[PDB]
Amino acid sequence: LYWDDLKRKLSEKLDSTDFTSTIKLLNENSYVPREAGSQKDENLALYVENEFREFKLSKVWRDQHFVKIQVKDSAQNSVIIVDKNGRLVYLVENPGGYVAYSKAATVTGKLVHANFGTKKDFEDLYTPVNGSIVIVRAGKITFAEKVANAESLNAIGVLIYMDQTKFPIVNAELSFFGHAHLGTGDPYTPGFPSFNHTQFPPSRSSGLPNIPVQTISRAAAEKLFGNMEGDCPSDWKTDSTCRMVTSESKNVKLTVSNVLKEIKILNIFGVIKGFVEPDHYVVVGAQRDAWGPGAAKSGVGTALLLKLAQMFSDMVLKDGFQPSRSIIFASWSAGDFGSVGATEWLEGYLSSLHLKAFTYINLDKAVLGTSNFKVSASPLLYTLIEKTMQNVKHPVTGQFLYQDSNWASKVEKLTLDNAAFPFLAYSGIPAVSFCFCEDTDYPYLGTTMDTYKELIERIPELNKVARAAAEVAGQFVIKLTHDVELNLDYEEYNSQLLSFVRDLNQYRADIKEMGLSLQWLYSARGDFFRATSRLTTDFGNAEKTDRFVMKKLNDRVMRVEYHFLSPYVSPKESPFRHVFWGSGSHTLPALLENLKLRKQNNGAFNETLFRNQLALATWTIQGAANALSGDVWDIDNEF
Amino acid sequence: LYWDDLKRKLSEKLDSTDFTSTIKLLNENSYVPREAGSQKDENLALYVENEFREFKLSKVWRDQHFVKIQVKDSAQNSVIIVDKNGRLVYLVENPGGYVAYSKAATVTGKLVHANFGTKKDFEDLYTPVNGSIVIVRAGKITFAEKVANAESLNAIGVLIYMDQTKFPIVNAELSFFGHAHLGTGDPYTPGFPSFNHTQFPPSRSSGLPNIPVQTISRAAAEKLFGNMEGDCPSDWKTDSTCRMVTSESKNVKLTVSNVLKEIKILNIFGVIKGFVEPDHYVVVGAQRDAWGPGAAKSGVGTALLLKLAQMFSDMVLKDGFQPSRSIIFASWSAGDFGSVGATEWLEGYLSSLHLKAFTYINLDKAVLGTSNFKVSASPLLYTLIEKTMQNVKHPVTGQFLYQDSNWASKVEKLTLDNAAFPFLAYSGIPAVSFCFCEDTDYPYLGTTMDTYKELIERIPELNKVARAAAEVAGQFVIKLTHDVELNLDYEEYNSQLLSFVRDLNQYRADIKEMGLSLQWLYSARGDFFRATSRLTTDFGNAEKTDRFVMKKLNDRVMRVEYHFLSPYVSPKESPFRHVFWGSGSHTLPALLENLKLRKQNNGAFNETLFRNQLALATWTIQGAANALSGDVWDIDNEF
Repeated sequence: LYWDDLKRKLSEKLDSTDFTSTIKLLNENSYVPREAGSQKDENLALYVENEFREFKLSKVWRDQHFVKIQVKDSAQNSVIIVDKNGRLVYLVENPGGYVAYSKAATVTGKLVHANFGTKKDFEDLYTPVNGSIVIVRAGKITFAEKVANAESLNAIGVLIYMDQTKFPIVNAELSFFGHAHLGTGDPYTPGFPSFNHTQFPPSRSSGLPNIPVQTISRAAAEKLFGNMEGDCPSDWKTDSTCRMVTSESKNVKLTVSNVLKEIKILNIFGVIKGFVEPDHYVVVGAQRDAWGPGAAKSGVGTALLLKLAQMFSDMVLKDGFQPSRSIIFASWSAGDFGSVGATEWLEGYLSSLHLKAFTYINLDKAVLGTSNFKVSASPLLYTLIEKTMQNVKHPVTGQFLYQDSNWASKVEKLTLDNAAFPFLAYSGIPAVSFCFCEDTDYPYLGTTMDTYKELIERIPELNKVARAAAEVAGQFVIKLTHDVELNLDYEEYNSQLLSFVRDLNQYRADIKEMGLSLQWLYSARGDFFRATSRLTTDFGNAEKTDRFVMKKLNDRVMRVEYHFLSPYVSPKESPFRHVFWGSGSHTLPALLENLKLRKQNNGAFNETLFRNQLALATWTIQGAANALSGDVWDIDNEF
Repeated sequence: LYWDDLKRKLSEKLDSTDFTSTIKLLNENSYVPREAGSQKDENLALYVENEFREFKLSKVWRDQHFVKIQVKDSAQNSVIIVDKNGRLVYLVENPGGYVAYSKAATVTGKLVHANFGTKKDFEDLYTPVNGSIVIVRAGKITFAEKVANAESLNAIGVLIYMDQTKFPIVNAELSFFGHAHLGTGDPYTPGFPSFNHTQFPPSRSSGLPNIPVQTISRAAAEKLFGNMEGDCPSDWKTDSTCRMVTSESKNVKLTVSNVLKEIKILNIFGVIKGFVEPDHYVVVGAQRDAWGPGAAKSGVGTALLLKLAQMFSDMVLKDGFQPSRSIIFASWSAGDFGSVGATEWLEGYLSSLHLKAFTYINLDKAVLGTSNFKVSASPLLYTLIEKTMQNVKHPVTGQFLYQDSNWASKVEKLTLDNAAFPFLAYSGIPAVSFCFCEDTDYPYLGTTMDTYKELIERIPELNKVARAAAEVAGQFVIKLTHDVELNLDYEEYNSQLLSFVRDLNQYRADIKEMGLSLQWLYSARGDFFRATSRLTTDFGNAEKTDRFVMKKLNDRVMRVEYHFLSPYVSPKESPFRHVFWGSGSHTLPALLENLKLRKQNNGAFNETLFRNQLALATWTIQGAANALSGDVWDIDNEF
């Protein structure tokens, strides 16, 4: 069949599927407080597992794991205003939720209020946090980062609350759940999978806070500010009520008693064998666990995952759809703690997954509104996102998703808090991640309010919306399989690489003060350009009939993304090796970021570090070239 | 054509090729003191380059490199006996040769004599070297190691001499050239290629001595012993004359003044495109540089490389030989400094070479005698070495190389001083390395006596011998190409892996005192066994006609070797990642080696280190499995 056929079919199938029902079903008390590694969790897990079997799809299995999660200890966590003694005031609050992996301790002192988790940026404010508890709004960044910065400035204890402007929740007595891990997955098995607790049981601090972090209810926040002299700025796009510092007369004490708890995570798979490259998959994932009922955080996703798996299998058996490459749906777990489920899976194929999975889609938080349509992905999927947004019509507006007034669409970078991030920044798998987002992030998200009710009360046509999301997700899959040529934009990296070279030339002056020639970099960038030009050529000259010559090419394409992972840094030390989207000194952006400091004439610039950064970042790119072909044995022997 | 045909052809071609002539030609003053990066060097380089062109073989190019080599400074290096003041006797000697990368310094003190470069083992002798110069025989290990150990015991300065028993050289006034780098290639570009000196110019100590090392003439050794009280043991399979310690009355002073010198290494390639898998090569290398005339150290090799390249090209054009996979001959340079030439090439494809080169043969020191036939390689080439030694007849004895009385032949491990070692321990390419060796190593080897004359004066039928070497090398190539199935013994690793598990079970007691379950290891070992069993099956069921299904399999085979390189250690830190043949704490052998210390009840055993060693070494193997198939997504979801 041809695209139109698959497009048309997939549509009518989408035209007759009740997503709202399943989003509800995944709310019955049978599996509501489906916390990570809970019974409910395990319940839905087996539900999905069976549904897959019922869907009559090919092989479907389970993925067991024992990771250390953190939970609220029998002892109550609390915030209390008190002086250099005598715990005055009422018990401000015994928080209902908590920030996982938070430092298990209790301390007291001054209480500064650094708008939006310091943002690392916001820390450049008047009042110093040098040895004092800090308050921050849940927003621009992740708790992990909020805390991280707080501690980088020598603070202690951090409280996170949902202000009224940012979080228009009627109830101010509401509490939410936190993370706090500056990473992805179990914080004790970095790069390599976990075992038992009995075996390999380190405690923590392996990229974990070391500073108590507690989520606080707006109501509680109110009271805190009540005992603060300072006055909240207008710079902060907020609204009245908050202060900046507690009234000298007295301070506050934070006491968090949480405990680690080894749980058994259960990832559930299920594939749809392909017909020509049966061993090249398209991983389609969806977080299945959640703190509250997480109808949004986890419902819609798993909802789509199921309904989406139900369709393709059907299309394959009844409609004649013959995916040239297999599809593999996966419902991760323990996701509220850093994709711990999906990550430790990846941790499992540390150097071969890219030889298997060529693209990772992600349905998490797919439906949260009806205004915008944010999209984050690897440039390799840029043209797919584009051409697809040109085929899918908004659920509310009768118009197409793609803004016809541009030629350059907006694509966002993947964040530390997205199951897709690990797939791309750690496993080297290109990954997309769409969202029918809103200018303001869903409020009930990390709280017990993520009910199917308050959701649909806030998004009436949730069915049509989810449908659209399930459509863009569907086309991605049909597209990434329908044809014999693996369609990934390995070109977009030429651009991505040139942009780097450019931004780097803005320091050609600094580069000159230092003996650096910066010539080897251009060579790589070029030695790589040719590589892509050949591939881009060989394809054209090859026939979509020589299963052999095509396979040899698609494999090269399939190498592109992975090979941009610094082969000079250990996963055990710095898991996000991707020079472009990773995190670490190996990061390409990190290079410039250090060089920028050169001008500051201070010591902030580590020259020896740069020297290497450049040196390796060069060979990384170079290698990416020699690996992406050049007909092997690249013969630019001159230079 | 069929094997017999190729075997028969290759033979008559070998029957009519004068190897002795070329071994001589590569001795004319046109290129005699062909030191690394010298003019002569560059002369022969262009000779080979052109010869290849003349051979009418396909593409042939050059490989430029700028590495830092160490040379003898204008100031004379010397050893002199002197009391707690001034030289009483005489300046023992002003050594004619030197040990490269040796610490540039000068010190004096006591002089102990630890037979055979301490061997690391021999250091467990009576007299302590705690702060004193040491003497050692050139033998069982490499200078690098000899020195390394000396310094690990806090010694200073090391003298290396060629005793009479081990080195039956008539002349005792003879001096030889050394190495001293505990690694491979330029000691400042570990894992990543080098540049200019102007750019990236660190000094050293990046895996280098830090202790002066000087080669000494037997004559000089005589004199040293002359001023020593101690008496040489019989344990030392040596002969009279040497002492153990200098006569208390006085000590010795070592002064080495060497300087670094950036040179331009020139690797010369040349391939023979294949007909079905044109992009899968069989790298055939041969060191081209040498200190002295190195007729043995470098002559025979390059001699073979050329003559051997001359044949296959001919066979392809005239005889109809259609190698299914391309062959690529390479004459490295700067090899006397740790394969600096070949290594920095590999350094260049840090994560893709294995996708290209599937086996590395090495012709260095191929002919050194006519008694034995030592052979070192990766178990993956075990059956090839075997079946071939069953086809090649000894040059002297009319009988076949293979000892018909056994079913298990002897294969040696690759040493830090063999260009083949890096290919296997760093790039993950299986590599063989034969030698028509002798019970005693060639004496003139590292000295100005490595002439084509003294060679042929010591090996009369050098032609026939070289021919044989050229034959086993030839068959390896024909064999690794002739057929469509990539013939590598990926099974032999099951054994190699079981042997580990076995040796490890001898400590099940220790493993028990520690909470360790050691169960995950067996799973890996097994999860891998199946992997091979499928591959070993899929092959049989596939037809040597489906270029596609075969290519998909051969590629899996081609992954086997590489995937045993710890993906948890950085090449920049520990270049030899191969868990089996590498060097480092990631090494499988290194694991047991630490565990053995457990019983010693002392602190010598680092428990935290072990815990990880095992933990990772497990996932390394595990991964090797998940990468070698299991039909992808290995479904041993239970456990």
